[PDB]
Amino acid sequence: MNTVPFTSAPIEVTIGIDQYSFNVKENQPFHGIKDIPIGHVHVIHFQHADNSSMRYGYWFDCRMGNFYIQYDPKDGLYKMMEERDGAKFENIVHNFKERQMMVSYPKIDEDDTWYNLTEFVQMDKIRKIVRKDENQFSYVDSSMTTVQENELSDPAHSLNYTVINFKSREAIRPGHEMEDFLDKSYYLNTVMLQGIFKNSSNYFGELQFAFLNAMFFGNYGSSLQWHAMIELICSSATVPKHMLDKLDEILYYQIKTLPEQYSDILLNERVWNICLYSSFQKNSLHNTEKIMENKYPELL
Amino acid sequence: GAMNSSNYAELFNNDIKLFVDDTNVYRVTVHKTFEGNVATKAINGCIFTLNPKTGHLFLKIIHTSVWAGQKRLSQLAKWKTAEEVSALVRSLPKEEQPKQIIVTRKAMLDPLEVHMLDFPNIAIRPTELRLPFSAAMSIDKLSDVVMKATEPQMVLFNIYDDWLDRISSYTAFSRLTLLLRALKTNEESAKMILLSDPTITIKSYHLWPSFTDEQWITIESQMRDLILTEYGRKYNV
Ligand SMILES: NC[C@H](N)c1ccc2c(c1)OCCO2
Repeated sequence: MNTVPFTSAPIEVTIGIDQYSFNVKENQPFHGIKDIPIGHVHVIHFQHADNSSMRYGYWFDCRMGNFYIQYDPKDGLYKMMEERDGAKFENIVHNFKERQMMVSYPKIDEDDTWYNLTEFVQMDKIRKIVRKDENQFSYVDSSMTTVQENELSDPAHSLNYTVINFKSREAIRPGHEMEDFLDKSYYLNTVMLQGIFKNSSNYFGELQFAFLNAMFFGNYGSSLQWHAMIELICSSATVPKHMLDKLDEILYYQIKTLPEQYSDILLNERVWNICLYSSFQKNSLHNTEKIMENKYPELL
Repeated sequence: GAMNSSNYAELFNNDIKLFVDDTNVYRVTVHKTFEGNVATKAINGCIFTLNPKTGHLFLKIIHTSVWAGQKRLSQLAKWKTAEEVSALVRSLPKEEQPKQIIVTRKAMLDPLEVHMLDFPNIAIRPTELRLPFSAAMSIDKLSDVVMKATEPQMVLFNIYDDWLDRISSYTAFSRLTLLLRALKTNEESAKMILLSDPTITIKSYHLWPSFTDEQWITIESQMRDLILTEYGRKYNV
């Protein structure tokens, strides 16, 4: 189990770690998060009490370095930093633990939720979507635009998701216009899986990462990407059977975790009704259809 | 965006544009089968592609053989229309290619957009005008060429005959839409109006009769009366 210490907490803030969250009062003696499960990526995220504008946060993997949080009063945010002095780091963590100044990652033994949401998410793929090569961790916030959003404005601060556009020459073979527009299997299997992602695990990793950024930051372009990647599969008549089964599991856990009161802003009614009730795969998403109907029957 | 009564003079500016109407592409008669079921029989159709400024009509005849062994024909018809319009554009010299294509039915937007991805600078637009181009097959010489076709064929017409030597495009389009609306509403009575007087004929190289300027005024009035008469019959007014 690993630890992200905090130098201090000078401003009142809601801190998230993965799907958990807790409130820290201004100048309260908070010095970090311990017992973080090794083996998964994680995200530590922030929403200031005095200015809920900008949710922001950091994706990281404790196997790749020793990371900590320190507030910067000039830029006005909690920043992740890497500590290269390993013996300094262990000494700081040990002291804070001895004084019980850290919260414990509150995972229930029975609970696979975080694994289920991040099964295909790897730090290396995150770092290609979020480009800041000098850090081993990746910053995301609520306002960051996607590359495709910037084509339709600072490129260094963009989310480089794979562009999906159903009315593009990439999606549509000359001479197969009707075929390729009504059945997206070419675009899914040849262009995206074989050509760009190389395999379905990388496709699902980006889909899962887009969902989590939508949910944790309210990032609108991430929500667009998540829905586009679902629609591309559902609108394809020919999809490897293992992919359909795994997509159903992925979406089930996403819908299960979504905060009920955020459903109006995180779910696209058109996409979900098309995917569940009209698409080629309308009968291939049994678990997802069941939770959607029991949890969000209004959307449908 | 869409095209309506606010920007109606835009049709007659100097940017090349084409209307595309697909309502006569897939034409069927429905009839009873020997077992008491119902079956369709297709007949030849056409794509109606019109330049409203010049009157040039590119009439692509859709021969029934294009439907043989195909499914979901009403859907296929839209994609076949888009394929043929795209082919037409590619056949035109660059300086003759349209800057806008206006479809009469919004269901044509995505098929045409997808077929025209190679032409990102040609705008594909709907219209809020209700245009009576479905009545094109009430023009005898157009109906004749379509029904006689034994293979796919493109035939070029000027739907204004020689009117543009005496009137503006705006006025020619208004005359055309009034004629077509009257033929759509009551084809028999409209044709009676157009041919009642044996001394006025249709030139071999024309679609409509050779009316003088004063006779066109009379004809147009009789067409308006027909439309109003039929509106009164329909709604009991
Ligand atoms: N080619 C110019 C255009 N078709 C036009 C406009 C007005 C006219 C006219 C011709 O004939 C003379 C009287 O009114």
